[PDB]
Amino acid sequence: VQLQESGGGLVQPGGSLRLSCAASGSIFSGNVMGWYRQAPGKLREWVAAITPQGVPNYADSVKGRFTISRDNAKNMLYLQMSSLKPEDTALYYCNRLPNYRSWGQGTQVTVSS
Amino acid sequence: NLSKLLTRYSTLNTLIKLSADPSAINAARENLGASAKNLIGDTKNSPAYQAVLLAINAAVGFWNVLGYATQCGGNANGQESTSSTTIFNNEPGYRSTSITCSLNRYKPGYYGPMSIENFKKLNEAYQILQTALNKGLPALKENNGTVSVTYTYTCSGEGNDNCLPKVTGVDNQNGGTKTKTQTIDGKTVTTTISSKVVDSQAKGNTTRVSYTEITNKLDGVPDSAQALLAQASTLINTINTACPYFSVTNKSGGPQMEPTRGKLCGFTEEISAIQKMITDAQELVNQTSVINEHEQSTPVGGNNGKPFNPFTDASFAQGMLANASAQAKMLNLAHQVGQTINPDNLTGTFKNFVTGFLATCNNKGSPPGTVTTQTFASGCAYVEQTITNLNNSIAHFGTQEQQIQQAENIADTLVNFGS
Repeated sequence: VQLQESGGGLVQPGGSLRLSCAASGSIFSGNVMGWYRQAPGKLREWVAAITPQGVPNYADSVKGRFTISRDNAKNMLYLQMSSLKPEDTALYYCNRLPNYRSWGQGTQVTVSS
Repeated sequence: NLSKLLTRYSTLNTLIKLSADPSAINAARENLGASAKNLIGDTKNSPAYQAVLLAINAAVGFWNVLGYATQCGGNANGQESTSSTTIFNNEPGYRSTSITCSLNRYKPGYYGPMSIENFKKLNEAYQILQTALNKGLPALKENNGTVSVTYTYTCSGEGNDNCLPKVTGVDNQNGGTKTKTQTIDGKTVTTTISSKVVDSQAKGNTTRVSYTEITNKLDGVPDSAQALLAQASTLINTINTACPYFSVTNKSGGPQMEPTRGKLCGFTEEISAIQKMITDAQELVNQTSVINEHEQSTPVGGNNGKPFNPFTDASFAQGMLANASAQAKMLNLAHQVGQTINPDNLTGTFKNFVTGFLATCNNKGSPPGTVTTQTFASGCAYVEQTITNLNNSIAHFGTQEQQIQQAENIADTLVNFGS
């Protein structure tokens, strides 16, 4: 019962980032996991998900540009972001699906200039 | 002070803006209609549908694993028989599409043979479930489908009273019939019972011996989720309460079953699990009425042209909240059903049961509801596949889940303002 995101930063448009999330086993094992984001002036938005067996799916806003992946040996979730736009600027969070009621701190992504 | 508070929590400021804007509230209510259709109106894409199908299949698969090893016998009062053989058709027996209850002298009971009274309850529930699964379960919102179910059993041996008029209800033991009705799910279910005697020496009779064959034809049997869950409950509870003696044949290599010999309620972890799954599925289906009762499709806004007031114009909110909560509760229970049985988080002998038997099929897959001479000792109820589809459906419910939560938060804000 632990979610700890990392990897975010300020980058250029066109850029790429790899986000990581350490989840506890209780949350992670046998569970669908996903990435969310919360931009300025908006509520939290679903972005991508991935089943225990490795099957990923994506929101229309990021399909084609982001890849979500999972490492079942070490309860890690990953989000490879490519071709970043200013609109991808937000706080990014991992959780299981359906959501555990306590969110981690998230990791800030800022795309700019 | 509230400025200092909306500093710390930006999302709450956004939430308050949304709550005072009818265009956003109405957008949330549209989302609620769409996610309701997803849950109670779809099949493949509904986590709720998959979690129900899964609970039902776990119960069925439980018996396809152990039925063949299970003793039964005696006569009609639950008492010992001297020489009764009673065979139930379309049941997953050892190398056979029937199960034979032919254990004499021993008193039916706990760590004994299953009574024929109990086996008939068990069997009826099983035939209904395998027929429904074969046809396909409807979406959760469809509570008036029915299905037609037919099944046969035979009695032989001196003194066997399991097929006699007294028990069967039939007037004439040879060619007699009886129609009786019954009111299940608020629905009338007609049963037709017909008896027929084949002699020891009669044209095309392998079994060298005389016997009686009973046919039960049930029309109008409700195939709703609530009804089928009640059937799986009867199945697994009949087994757990009768708790009969079983002994198994472990194949060479294959998977190894533990213990060999014992009693059926002795699989406590597995039975508890299936019972919990059924209990969570019944609660989950219960949320359907809450959703129905609190439709969200009337658009909302101010009184008399003048602007919306979140403090006075929001009596819809209790219903919006109740709906949104019910939807969220369906999703969580659906998830909870899967986690109860998913072998990723199981341990020891219970995991070995699920991965080596329950989530397995030995049939030459064959469609759902199919019994073959190779069904025994394997679930043959699409358990691996249902776990997978449940997960797939949940993963494709990412957006809706967030919309439900947002709708719940808006409504909750409005319920608060209105006190």
